[PDB]
Amino acid sequence: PGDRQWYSFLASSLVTFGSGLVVIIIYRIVLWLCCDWAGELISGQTTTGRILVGLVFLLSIASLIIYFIDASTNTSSTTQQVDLAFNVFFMIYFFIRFVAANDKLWFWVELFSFVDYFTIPPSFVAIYLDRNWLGLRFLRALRLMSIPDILTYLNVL
Repeated sequence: PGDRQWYSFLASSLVTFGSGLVVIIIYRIVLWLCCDWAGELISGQTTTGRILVGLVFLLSIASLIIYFIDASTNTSSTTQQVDLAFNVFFMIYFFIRFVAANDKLWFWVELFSFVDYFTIPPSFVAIYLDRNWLGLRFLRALRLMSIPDILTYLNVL
């Protein structure tokens, strides 16, 4: 079956998504069957939100660039540690938006949730297993969708 080649890396992402689905199902059951400052942190033109979104966007650019470099040179490293630090920042930001989620019914299933699901656990598995699996880090390029809003936050267009 070749589970180590492809299934091993995607297994972490699948298990994380399944755990999120279990959590959301438990939350729905509790809400139905059973008995912010962070919101300001991801605001728009505000300085804190502007800085946070710009940092996330530039880190996404750097992650895409290093992924392209790895793909070009494809047949530990300093770029691996840089990617690990950027993923740590990304997961901290993900938890920050988690504690600011107005409704968890659509937070765990949101597009950026899928992006981090297919980005970070694959990075963990690649680091632990010491393999050149690219994973789905290219999905970080989806974060480039924040380009116009940042400009709208910088008031250039």
